[PDB]
Amino acid sequence: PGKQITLAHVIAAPIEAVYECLGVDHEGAIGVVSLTPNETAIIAADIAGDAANIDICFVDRFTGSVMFSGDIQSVETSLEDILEYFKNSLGFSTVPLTKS
Amino acid sequence: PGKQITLAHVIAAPIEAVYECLGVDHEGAIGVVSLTPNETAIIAADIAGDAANIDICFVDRFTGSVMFSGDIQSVETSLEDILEYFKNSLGFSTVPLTKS
Amino acid sequence: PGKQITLAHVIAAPIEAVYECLGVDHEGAIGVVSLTPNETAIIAADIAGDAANIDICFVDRFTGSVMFSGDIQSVETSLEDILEYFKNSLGFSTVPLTKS
Amino acid sequence: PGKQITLAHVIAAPIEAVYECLGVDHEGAIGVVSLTPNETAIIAADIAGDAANIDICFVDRFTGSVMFSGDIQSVETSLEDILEYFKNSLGFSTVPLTKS
Amino acid sequence: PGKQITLAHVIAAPIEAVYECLGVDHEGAIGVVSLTPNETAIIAADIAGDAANIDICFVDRFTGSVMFSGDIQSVETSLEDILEYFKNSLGFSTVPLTKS
Amino acid sequence: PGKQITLAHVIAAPIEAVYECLGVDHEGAIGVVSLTPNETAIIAADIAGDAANIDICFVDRFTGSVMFSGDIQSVETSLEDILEYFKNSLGFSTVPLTKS
Repeated sequence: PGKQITLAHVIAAPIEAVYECLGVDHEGAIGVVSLTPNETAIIAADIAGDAANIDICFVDRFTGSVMFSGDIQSVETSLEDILEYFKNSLGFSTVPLTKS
Repeated sequence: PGKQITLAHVIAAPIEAVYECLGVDHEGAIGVVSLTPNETAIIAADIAGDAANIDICFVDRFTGSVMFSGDIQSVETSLEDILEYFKNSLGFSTVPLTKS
Repeated sequence: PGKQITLAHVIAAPIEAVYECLGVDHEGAIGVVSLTPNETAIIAADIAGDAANIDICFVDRFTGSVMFSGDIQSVETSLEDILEYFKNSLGFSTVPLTKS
Repeated sequence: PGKQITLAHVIAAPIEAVYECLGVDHEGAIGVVSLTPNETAIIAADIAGDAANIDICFVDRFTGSVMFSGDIQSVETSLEDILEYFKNSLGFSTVPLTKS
Repeated sequence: PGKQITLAHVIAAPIEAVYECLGVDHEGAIGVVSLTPNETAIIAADIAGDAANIDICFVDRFTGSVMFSGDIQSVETSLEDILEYFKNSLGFSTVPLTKS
Repeated sequence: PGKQITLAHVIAAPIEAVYECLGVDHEGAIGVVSLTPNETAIIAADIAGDAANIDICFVDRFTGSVMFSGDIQSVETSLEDILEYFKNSLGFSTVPLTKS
């Protein structure tokens, strides 16, 4: 399993402690993404950030982690776009989108 | 699949968060490369760095990852050169070049 | 393909970023070797290190990777010696030596 | 080729980098063994370890790899014993012993 | 040679390094089995595990490998039972039991 | 012997280690099948999976291996159905069903 997206998750209604942890304006969902190789977090962050309304929280190229905030709908589109591109273009094996 | 280039990607128009993550002067594209064996990231970085105008961001010999910044055209040539050499000379099985 | 040398490469003129990555004195070529089984990187490193003028950068027995620095001529001899011994003595199927 | 010993090698005079890689007391030869099936590295390690003076470096049951240190003479006997038992008792097709 | 048991070996007195490699309580013999087809390692493990006193170390269905620990006598019975069933019932061509 | 079913086995009472190896809910028998040509594991898996209550563990088209879990009775019917179809329809030479 070379190129894998192992997580593409959305937190619809986060809590104070979750917002305070990331440093967000406590208004919107949070999209979380894990993929290998770890460096392609930079490419995932680019596609998530194309929405512009979406705010990039952190991009970790060492662990392969991306997080971003914004309206529930924008986050779902950003995750959906990441999964679709990486699958079709970059030939990744993607996991289904998940909600909490 | 011993000798493989699994990614040879170019980000034409990166965002603040992507630039800030790598520590670039927020002016140009970013070329991303993943290959196995992981040590040959050193050889890929050499061919990408031959352009000189191209700036090597990071070379990870453990994961097999290379990133570099510069004008969209320089990055494409660097990626094209890496794919061509590794394929013809080093007998790698290369993936097609990708744009985002 | 049990016993294989898949890479026996020399980088004649490396760059700052390549030197800084390995931690070399920025003066000489770099010999890169990949072989299977992965443990025989220890035997390859021994033959490369017999030159003494050659400096062993890293030996990875898990991936089957060896790297070493020194004058372009010393590195070529070390790679040539590795290829010749492994082929004739240890009955490996070796790839041709490559330059970048 | 079901049951094969593909390597039964001794490094008479290893170098700092080779010792440092394995984590040995920089005093003696190193015996290297590769065999298939990979699990029988456990049986090879047992026969090499019967000498007791011989120190088992690593036993990899996944790749089929064994390494051990000690006086040049002890290592040769251990390798010779492994080759002789596996050939005569376990019906393996063994390669000749090799020195570097 | 479709259905073959190529190894059915017992290590009467294993060493620290052999125990530490498998992760056993350093008290008893180790039974090692290799057979083709590789999937029938699951059936061999079942017959070895029927003794209950015997502890299954690992079952590899890809390589066709089984290992298990316990008192020398229990391991011999388990190996003897595997050889007898596979030979008589499953119509395998079995190798003789071996001791080290 | 072109078209052969060499194994059509059922494990009535598997153990923790056998379940953990396959990744089953530790409740039911395991049906194991080996046939040549190796690709027809896909056809055998189809007939075993027609029961629906039966869960397909793995289908290997390279080795010609099928495994599946479920109630002892369902597994026996699935194996019986595979043997009957392959024999009568596909003109295979089948081995007798076996229990452990």
